[PDB]
Amino acid sequence: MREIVHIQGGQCGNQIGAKFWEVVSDEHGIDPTGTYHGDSDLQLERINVYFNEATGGRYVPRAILMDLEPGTMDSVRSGPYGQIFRPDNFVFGQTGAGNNWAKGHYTEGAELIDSVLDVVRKEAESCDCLQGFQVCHSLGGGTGSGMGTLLISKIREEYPDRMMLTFSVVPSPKVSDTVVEPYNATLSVHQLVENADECMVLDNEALYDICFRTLKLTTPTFGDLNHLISAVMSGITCCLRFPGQLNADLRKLAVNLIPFPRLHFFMVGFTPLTSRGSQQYRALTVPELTQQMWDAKNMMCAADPRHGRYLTASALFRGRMSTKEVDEQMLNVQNKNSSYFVEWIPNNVKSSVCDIPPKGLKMSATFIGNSTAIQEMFKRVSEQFTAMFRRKAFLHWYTGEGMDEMEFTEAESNMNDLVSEYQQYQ
Amino acid sequence: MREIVHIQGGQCGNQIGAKFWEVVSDEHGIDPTGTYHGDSDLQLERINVYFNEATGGRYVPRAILMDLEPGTMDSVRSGPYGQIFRPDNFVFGQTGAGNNWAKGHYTEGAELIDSVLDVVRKEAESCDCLQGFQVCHSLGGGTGSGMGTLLISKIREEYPDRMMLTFSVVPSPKVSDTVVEPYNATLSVHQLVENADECMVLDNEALYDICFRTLKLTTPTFGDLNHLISAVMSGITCCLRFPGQLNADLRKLAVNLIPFPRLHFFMVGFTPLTSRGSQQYRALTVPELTQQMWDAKNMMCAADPRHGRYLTASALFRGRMSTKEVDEQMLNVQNKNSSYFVEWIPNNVKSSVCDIPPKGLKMSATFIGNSTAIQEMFKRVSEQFTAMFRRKAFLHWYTGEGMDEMEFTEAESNMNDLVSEYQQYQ
Amino acid sequence: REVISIHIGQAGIQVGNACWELYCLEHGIQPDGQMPDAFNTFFSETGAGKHVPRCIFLDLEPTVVDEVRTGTYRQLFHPEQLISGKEDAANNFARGHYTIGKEIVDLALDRIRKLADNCTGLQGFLVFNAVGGGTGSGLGSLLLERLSVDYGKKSKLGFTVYPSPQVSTAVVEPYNSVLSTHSLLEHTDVAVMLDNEAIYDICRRSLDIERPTYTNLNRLIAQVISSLTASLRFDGALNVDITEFQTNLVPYPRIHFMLSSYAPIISAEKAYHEQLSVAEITNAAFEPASMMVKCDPRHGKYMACCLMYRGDVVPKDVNASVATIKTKRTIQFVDWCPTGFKCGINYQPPTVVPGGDLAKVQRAVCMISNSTAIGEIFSRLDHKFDLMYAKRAFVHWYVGEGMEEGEFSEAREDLAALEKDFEEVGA
Amino acid sequence: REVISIHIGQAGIQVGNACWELYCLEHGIQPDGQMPDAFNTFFSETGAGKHVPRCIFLDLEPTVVDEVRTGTYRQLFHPEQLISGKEDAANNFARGHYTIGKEIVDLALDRIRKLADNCTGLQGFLVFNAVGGGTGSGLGSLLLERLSVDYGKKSKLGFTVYPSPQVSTAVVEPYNSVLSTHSLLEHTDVAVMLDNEAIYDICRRSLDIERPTYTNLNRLIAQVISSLTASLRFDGALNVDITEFQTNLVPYPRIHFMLSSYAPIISAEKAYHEQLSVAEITNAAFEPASMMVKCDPRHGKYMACCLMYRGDVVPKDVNASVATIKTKRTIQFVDWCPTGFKCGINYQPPTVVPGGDLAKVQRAVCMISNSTAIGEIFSRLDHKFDLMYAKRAFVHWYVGEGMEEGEFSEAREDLAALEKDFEEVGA
Amino acid sequence: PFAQALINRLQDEGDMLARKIVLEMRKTKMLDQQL
Amino acid sequence: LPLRFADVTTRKHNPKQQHPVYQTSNSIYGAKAPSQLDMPLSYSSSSQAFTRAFPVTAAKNSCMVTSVTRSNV
Amino acid sequence: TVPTKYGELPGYQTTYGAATDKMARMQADNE
Amino acid sequence: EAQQNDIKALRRELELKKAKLNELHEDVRRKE
Amino acid sequence: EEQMQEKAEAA
Ligand SMILES: Nc1nc2c(ncn2[C@@H]2O[C@H](COP(=O)(O)OP(=O)(O)OP(=O)(O)O)[C@@H](O)[C@H]2O)c(=O)[nH]1
Ligand SMILES: Nc1nc2c(ncn2[C@@H]2O[C@H](COP(=O)(O)OP(=O)(O)OP(=O)(O)O)[C@@H](O)[C@H]2O)c(=O)[nH]1
Ligand SMILES: Nc1nc2c(ncn2[C@@H]2O[C@H](COP(=O)(O)OP(=O)(O)O)[C@@H](O)[C@H]2O)c(=O)[nH]1
Ligand SMILES: Nc1nc2c(ncn2[C@@H]2O[C@H](COP(=O)(O)OP(=O)(O)O)[C@@H](O)[C@H]2O)c(=O)[nH]1
Ligand SMILES: [Mg+2]
Ligand SMILES: [Mg+2]
Repeated sequence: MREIVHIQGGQCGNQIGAKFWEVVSDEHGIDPTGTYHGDSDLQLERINVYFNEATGGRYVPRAILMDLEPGTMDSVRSGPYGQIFRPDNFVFGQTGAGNNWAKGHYTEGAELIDSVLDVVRKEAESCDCLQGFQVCHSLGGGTGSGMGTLLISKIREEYPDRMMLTFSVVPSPKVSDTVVEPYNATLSVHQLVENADECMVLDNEALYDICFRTLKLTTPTFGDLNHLISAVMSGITCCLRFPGQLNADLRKLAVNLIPFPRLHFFMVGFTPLTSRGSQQYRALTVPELTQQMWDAKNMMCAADPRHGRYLTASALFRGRMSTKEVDEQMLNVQNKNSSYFVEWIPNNVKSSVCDIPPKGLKMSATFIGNSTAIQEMFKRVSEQFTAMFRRKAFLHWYTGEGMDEMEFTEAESNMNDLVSEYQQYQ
Repeated sequence: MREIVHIQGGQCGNQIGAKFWEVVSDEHGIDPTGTYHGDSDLQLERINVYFNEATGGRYVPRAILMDLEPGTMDSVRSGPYGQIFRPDNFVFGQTGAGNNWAKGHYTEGAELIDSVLDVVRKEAESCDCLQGFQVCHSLGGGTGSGMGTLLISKIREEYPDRMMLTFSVVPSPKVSDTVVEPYNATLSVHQLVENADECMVLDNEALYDICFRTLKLTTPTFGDLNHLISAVMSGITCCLRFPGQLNADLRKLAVNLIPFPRLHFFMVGFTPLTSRGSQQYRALTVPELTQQMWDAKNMMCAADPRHGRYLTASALFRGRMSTKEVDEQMLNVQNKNSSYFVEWIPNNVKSSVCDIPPKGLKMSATFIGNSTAIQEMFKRVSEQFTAMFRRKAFLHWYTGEGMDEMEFTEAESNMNDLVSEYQQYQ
Repeated sequence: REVISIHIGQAGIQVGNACWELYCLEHGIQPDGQMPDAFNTFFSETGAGKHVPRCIFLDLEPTVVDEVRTGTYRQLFHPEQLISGKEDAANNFARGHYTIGKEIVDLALDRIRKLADNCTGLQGFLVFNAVGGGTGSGLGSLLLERLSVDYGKKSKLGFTVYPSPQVSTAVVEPYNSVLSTHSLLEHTDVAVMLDNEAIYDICRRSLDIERPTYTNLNRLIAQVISSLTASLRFDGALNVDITEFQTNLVPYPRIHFMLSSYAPIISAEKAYHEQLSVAEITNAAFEPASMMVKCDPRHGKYMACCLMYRGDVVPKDVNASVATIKTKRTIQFVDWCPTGFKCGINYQPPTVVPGGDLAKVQRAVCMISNSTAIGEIFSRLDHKFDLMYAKRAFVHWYVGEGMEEGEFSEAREDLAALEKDFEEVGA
Repeated sequence: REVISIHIGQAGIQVGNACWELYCLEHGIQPDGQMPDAFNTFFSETGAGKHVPRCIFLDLEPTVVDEVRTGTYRQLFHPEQLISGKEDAANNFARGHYTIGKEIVDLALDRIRKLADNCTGLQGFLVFNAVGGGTGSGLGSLLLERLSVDYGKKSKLGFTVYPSPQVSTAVVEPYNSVLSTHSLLEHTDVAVMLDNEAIYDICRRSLDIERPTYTNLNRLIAQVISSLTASLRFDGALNVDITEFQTNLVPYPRIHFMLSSYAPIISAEKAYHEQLSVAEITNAAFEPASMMVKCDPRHGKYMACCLMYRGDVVPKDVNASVATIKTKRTIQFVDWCPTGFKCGINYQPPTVVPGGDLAKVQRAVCMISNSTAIGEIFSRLDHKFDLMYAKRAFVHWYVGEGMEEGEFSEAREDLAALEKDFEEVGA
Repeated sequence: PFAQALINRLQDEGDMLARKIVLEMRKTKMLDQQL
Repeated sequence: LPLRFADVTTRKHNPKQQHPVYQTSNSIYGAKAPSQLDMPLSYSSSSQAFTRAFPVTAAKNSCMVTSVTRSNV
Repeated sequence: TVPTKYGELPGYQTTYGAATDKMARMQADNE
Repeated sequence: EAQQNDIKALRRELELKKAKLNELHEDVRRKE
Repeated sequence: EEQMQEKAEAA
């Protein structure tokens, strides 16, 4: 019925997508060779949303992996659940962008985007009732951000009526992996604000802090971080894949969380995340999940939301639960800390319940908050962008490829008016 | 229903509470692994006061450990019944105050007490109807005295409408661990008289005497002393956990025992405590219990009550008995030794009976006496305090940290005005 | 993804002699040429059971090329790529750029041209040369010039040997250094420099080898080079490619000069001594006790940094470590660059060479950064340049070849203009 | 929780030579440094299967240092923790304070810096030195000064060997002792006196060795340190940390001089002679036949006393013992404190080193007290100081180095003001 | 630089929140009479 | 008792050997073999595993109060 | 893995089935 | 770093005040 | 340890 096609860009997008299709495959009970061996046929009734049957129950993911460097593809095919992708979908360049948005948006896109557009089109009309697209990429790197950005623009120009998710990782000064982070991030969101329907902002710092405090894990490799983000993404799409008492589709959450067309950036949190030694000592109730949801040290962004106001929020619950308890918990958290929410919108919380929990858990919850604390992050980026732009440092690598100065100025302008309207509604 | 949270500060409080939870769990039949293994169903209906059910018969104690040196925590988790506490409740510093009340109240308190206040706040809200708080700590140490002191002040500031006990061992000249014992004691009493509802003064000297005469122990290590103190504490709180012919809760005890808001230091006794050799030659009657109760040598303080007058007293009995026999026993003991009771207060004895004895005996008793003889102990410490403050010995480690002399002078004035009003009512 | 490596002048080929040695020992390749996929970036498979490197040694004297031809790596280094001349330029930019360059450079360019035709996914070029000599300077720049007019848009990593201020083996070497940099300004996209005294100080202090030979020197240099090419050769948790150093480490089209450093340089017993972890090597990669370039970065202000991690390393603590550095104030950044780091992580640890003095580590860090420290070094070089230029020293040799004073004065004015840019970027 | 141990001087490293041995033989570690959590306070585990002490030896003569390097503990101490100079100060305070200190203590302080950085729960420091020499006096004070400007607030336990009045090996020892005490009065937070005669009387009478050497002395001193550090190394029934001597033992910011003693000092056959209990060692802790410092506490009055117990020690009997001590009148306390006792109990009794003359006891007591006896010792040393100062003996070597009589004069006025302070609190 | 203006913004916000606290305390102090 | 304390034979002690004529006093220290009898009887060690498992000592308080009111009626 | 209970699977219990358990049981009994 | 410390204290103070405000508002609603 | 043994063999 409703269909979600997947897009992965860049190194981070590939590794994130790899873990994503790992957990989804484990959720639907399909083996790493591509055959179903699960238990409940409740898994079968909604595998078409993510899979197409090839020959004798060979379900392949409806995904498109795309980057510019083969080492990422090798790391994809190395691990398990790497032999289930259709090798045609590995559309793939050869030269490499190398943390250059101009290379990822004008040079390499000119010979890769018609190819990925061919593949995504064939993948689009292959299914009947498209629900939307799901993108996993970055904003600091070159081949993920720029190529994905131009791809998003082309897609939104072809299919204006379908939905669109974008999971984009943003950088921080504390964890600054590359140098041109603001040069790329500013331009990326400057395109996202007019192209994407909504964006779920991520980062690594919040993940490190979460594994510091809540998980008490020793060495958090990228796999566990991608494992968390993957658990988030399975949670956000649980409503379509399983029956429930109150189902909230993708468009349904978007219309409940987006009151204004340019206010479509969310922060995300996932519960429950507890250390293994302390996993035994806890009860498993809705208040137990609620105390962890509304903890500000549990968001997946470097924007402590109690420095601002929640415009709207949404909770996606999985597991057999009392809807009464669900709602009165939402009413209580909304009545006590009433200054943390916006005033001119009553009932700022959209809730939904699905009956099937993620595997291995009794009762889980995915939180999506559209708060105005994200303007702290954007200002935290724009000041770095202006600090660099005043001195025109590292700018010749961009202007020597086809980009000019006015694109940077309009990125500054859109950055500034966005944070101005965020500050306004605060 | 009625809720008691427990706090253990410093090394003394931690080891005593460790034996405390052991005796509690044994009375409720909980094994060291944390599952119910008792026989009678009288124990199941009254464990919400001290425990929380996590997952399938696994009960976690409602306690908070607080200290500054990990050796205590290791000694807690190493012993039996150690693997039951919730690791969240091990809020715990790293440096160590070390017999310095200024470090215990100004240096590490500012960065440890907010945190423990939050843990307590979370556990205060996890339960429904607060009855009171129960703190156990020493008065000679630093990490127990100042920490618990400031914690008591904060808690009484936040929740002023709940009961509060603190079991505090006071120093003796013959049994003296550290040298700044008066320096800690007089400041702690100065705060506890203004914040704590009532305390139960203890001392190692009387306990050592008890283990020599009545118990006839050869090597009474700290384990047996804590066993006595814990047995006393269970005797205090048996009324909430068990039915009886005449129930008496914590607030019922305080109102019956405190005539004036500054007269709230009680001396405690427990009965029966007989040698293992003569356990066979005795009888088990209420007069047998009573003659062992009202003995001066059976008191757990180094203050001879026949050197003063009893203001009020209470007796908590456990086991099947005759209330008439109890009452006539209290009338006779109040008529025979009539000079030792105050004159302008009739009926100086409160009595209560529960029909559930402690495990291993047939009938037990717990004596709580608010007598005036405790002024001898306060004189005994205040004269040592003035002996140091007359020429300012050992003062500079407290002066150089922020504390000034006027606090000491306040401590002196408060100690002297209380002992004066003890003498006044005598 | 492929890169080829060319070695100009005497110095570059001993760098390569240790470099390819380290590569075949890393990929398990016996010196006869065969093992008993990762080699693809460096080695092409001739027929079956044979691998040849995408490399050319090229010199003007035949004796040291013949040393490579008759050493242990006779069968590995294939007997035609090893280009050799007939007579040396003898520490002369003009005789290396104009006299014999017109005969050697064409043979070299159409040699690497067909090497590129054998290649498919060439990422870029990397050069090993010394600018203090005549062979590395003259035709090396001529090659660089003809590579720029041949391809241009492809990256050229110049791992040159810059001379030490106090210790020097030549006399006309500041002439050769200035006259090579003048073209290296607009030829190299990314030029990484290696002083030698700094390597002497490192092996003296840390490696505590009281008698260091140039072999150990080149062993450490090759260790640097392998640590920066490991991202291409083996997959890590976060990889970096050769194209990124233009965008991450070069803020201005003429300020492309990088401080190189490595850590931990630790002897065998000292690895037994110390427990190596991320924080101390993250610190160790910042003091001048571990730099390959003799300069004090405390006097300078870093423009950008690059940190390569190899081995048992997770990103958590390296992000904690760089956080501590960014909140530390003993090392200061420029105000135009708030995010001044480019980190990367590869899984495979650096290997050991028998006969070398290094022990294997659980993790190592390779730092390549840009600062104004070089802004001082180029003024120190221009000063000693002007001391002998004021009295017309050794200029008649250039005139006897056919050179004039015009490019000497132009090089003087260009290097002065780079100095004003260094000050303007320092503020 | 960790405490590190620093050793300056020939006496310092020789006692530490005994300490760390006794330590590894306490925790069952072979001298190579590998096991075939209690070590965490002293030993950090590099990788796995090798433990390095939190310690540093440093001296001026290379003989005993290299003798340790070539001894049996080659592998235990890692080959850079042993700092060694070139030539001795030759019993000269100024030569150890100004000439060679400016070269050695900086390397020492940035070494101890990274030692503290490698450490996690640093509780405090403890230093081993003898004030009679020139090495342990000069740069030890300087090191203590620079550590005070570095940390200051952290406790710095100084276990310094004081010279005996009658037993003397050198002549300038009163000079070096007073000139060291000038700075130890302001730098050391808790200092512990140690004579050698009192220990000589101990080994003469109780240990009944008629030919004693420094080995048995250093061994028992090490056992004193082990006994006072066992509360942190192992769990006890009633433990006290290194910051307890901070509060319990020092009543005034300059009266920090504590009398040390250890019992029961018992030979092999005397264990057959004697039934060990608690009351007799509580007594034997006070008689001057068992003290480590030659004085007569009958003429002094105690300020505060501390009693460390190791082994099968219940608290009832130590309580009865201190009761009997407080009701007795053979010893008198000062009127400033009614409760002058600090007890501390640990479960682990001390072990035996093979080759020693001390038998394995079920319990031991380490008594550290404060009295005015040391107030009499300081006047005894100042009498010998003024006897040689009045004729201007050995002043010319200090002036030849560059010092004057001003520091000598203020040192004499400070010790006199210190004598006034002891007697003041004695009244 | 930018922290200098941010601290001003946060100071003004804290003062405004105290101003709100005043009115809310007045509101509850008025309602306790009406009860 | 840990194994290394229970058995000495398992801990190999090799003393640097010295010429008999040629024997400094500082070599006396670590040249002597331990024995089962020198081994202590109980090794009451202290396991810091549970404390090391705890995170950095810098904690926090970041939540929104969400207690259902439970007035005592 | 997931072991089977006498009635159903642990992890998977939809609300519709939870509502119709008794009707399904009565139908099975009548069959 | 100084302004950083000032910020990390001022934010905490503001947060405590905001929590007090929330408490007062909830009490007002209940009493109404 | 193998490296140290190689050192000893070289010496
Ligand atoms: N680190 C290192 N540097 C070297 C080595 N060999 C030469 N150099 C450097 O090269 C500089 C001199 O140039 P050479 O490499 O000897 O010879 P050239 O560059 O080909 O120039 P010509 O001497 O004219 O042939 C010296 O200043 C050295 O710093 C080496 O093996 N290791
Ligand atoms: N108990 C004891 N004391 C020692 C030992 N070795 C040295 N001393 C003390 O050290 C004092 C003399 O100083 P030394 O340690 O010999 O040498 P130094 O302190 O380094 O000073 P210089 O000889 O000038 O370098 C003597 O008075 C001894 O009391 C020892 O092994 N045991
Ligand atoms: N969670 C996660 N983040 C990643 C991973 N790889 C890279 N990133 C993030 O992506 C950013 C750099 O992306 P990059 O690899 O340069 O993107 P690309 O070069 O365009 O493919 C860094 O800030 C990383 O934090 C990964 O495996 N997991
Ligand atoms: N009953 C009992 N009392 C103890 C124990 N340990 C210490 N104390 C008492 O605690 C007092 C000193 O308190 P201290 O241990 O310093 O507390 P802290 O340092 O604040 O944790 C002394 O008077 C001892 O009598 C114990 O295990 N049992
Ligand atoms: Mg040459
Ligand atoms: Mg000496």
